[PDB]
Amino acid sequence: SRKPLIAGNWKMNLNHYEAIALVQKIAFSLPDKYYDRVDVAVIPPFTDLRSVQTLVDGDKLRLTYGAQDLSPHDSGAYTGDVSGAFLAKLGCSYVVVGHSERRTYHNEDDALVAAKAATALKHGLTPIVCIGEHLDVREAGNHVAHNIEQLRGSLAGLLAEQIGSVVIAYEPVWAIGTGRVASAADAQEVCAAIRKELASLASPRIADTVRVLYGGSVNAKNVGDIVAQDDVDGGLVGGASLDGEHFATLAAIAAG
Amino acid sequence: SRKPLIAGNWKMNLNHYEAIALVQKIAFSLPDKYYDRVDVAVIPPFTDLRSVQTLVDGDKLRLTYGAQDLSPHDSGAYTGDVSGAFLAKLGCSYVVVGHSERRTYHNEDDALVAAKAATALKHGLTPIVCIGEHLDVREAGNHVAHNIEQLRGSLAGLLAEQIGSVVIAYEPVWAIGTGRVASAADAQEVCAAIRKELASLASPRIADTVRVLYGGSVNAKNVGDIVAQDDVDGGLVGGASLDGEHFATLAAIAAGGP
Repeated sequence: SRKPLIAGNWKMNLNHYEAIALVQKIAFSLPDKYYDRVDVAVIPPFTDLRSVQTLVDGDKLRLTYGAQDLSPHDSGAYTGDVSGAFLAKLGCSYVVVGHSERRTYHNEDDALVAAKAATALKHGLTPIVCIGEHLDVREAGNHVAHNIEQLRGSLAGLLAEQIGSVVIAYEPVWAIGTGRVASAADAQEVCAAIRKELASLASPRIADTVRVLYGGSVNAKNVGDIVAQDDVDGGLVGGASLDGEHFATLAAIAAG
Repeated sequence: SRKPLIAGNWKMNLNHYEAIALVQKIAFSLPDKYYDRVDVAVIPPFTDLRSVQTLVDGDKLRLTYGAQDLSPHDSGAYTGDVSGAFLAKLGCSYVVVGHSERRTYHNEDDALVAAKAATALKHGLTPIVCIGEHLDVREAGNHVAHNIEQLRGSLAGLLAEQIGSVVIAYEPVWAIGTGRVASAADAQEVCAAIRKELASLASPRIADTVRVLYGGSVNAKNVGDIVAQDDVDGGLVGGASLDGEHFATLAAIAAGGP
């Protein structure tokens, strides 16, 4: 069995003392008993990471955290870019790679996503590799094949044991920030296809350990149906992750 | 006149522990008397900013600091991107916009740089607006005009008074990794032309207040000649900024003359 994961992508929101207040809202809204049954992570902007690290470590919180991007390179002359080495030193558990907003606004293709995933693993981070098709692909009925091709491209170059160290997030683009959640059956169809492909790229044993998350308009009324699906292992939550009580509620539901 | 500015671009180097060590080494190494004659800033990775803030504020340091980029937007659904609002709350004084590495690796055009400069000013940050021509342009001898057009494009949308609140940095990209060397006279030629353009885009009075930095190779052996030039007001320093003693020496030279 796979332990569920609820990860909050804050996107470009919250300064460093707003970050501390949000983490404290989560940590005091969520009963300790739930952490044995669900992993819970916050994913703040880079500039909030020191503040969140020192709170989480200093108060021995059971919440974990991660970052929203990293460079494919370890160091050097890349003004503006953040290294996985810096994230690892700050105690990050996760890093998001290939979020649709980066693919779209920042010219990130599958090959760059794959390079970022490999660099994340080099630094002991768990990359959350995001894939998801556009509305027209969905309308053409070609969603499964498109996602499989994007998965293959975004994991290119990773060996089987490296695949075993990633998380996948299925982000239908039509569902991101739009209030249009995938039906639980829609989510299950793609996530089951993802795991089947992972079994080819790695092995059946390894694929059965990989957590595959849903993202796209997750809230308290839909999260239960979605995470109950056989091949869905949690959520990469956008807007709802900015409210500590709402986010804690999502985690409690996913814990079951 | 214009007070010299030595700004250290750390680029993608140094974790938060190394950041603290470096700031403390700079503070230890640079005698206090120098700050009256040169402004000194460090420009760390995003993830080091809080650490640097707490040292600068807690030790009452006279050095200032900034970031290496920012989003054109204030907030929202821009996974991975950093807001000028966050930088301001961290006490940043500066933010670099349009660095040649972002123009090359991240496709940043003059119009995007101009939008980033405007957003920096909206959040009370001083943008360091970077421009600079590549080898083919330098070889053609058209380099001054190319720089002036890039400057005009990278400041588009800013009013004359706003141009008084920016810093410009000239990067001789043609001399960065090509085997070519840019002289202090080469820096002066472009920086003088930059100031003349700022006078047209703003006014002569405003242009005379704007700090124009040299952003090519800056080290202890060449910094004095560079800052000695009439229209060069300091440096946006690369690798030497990672060594606290060397960086302190650069600042001391820029302060003390000739």
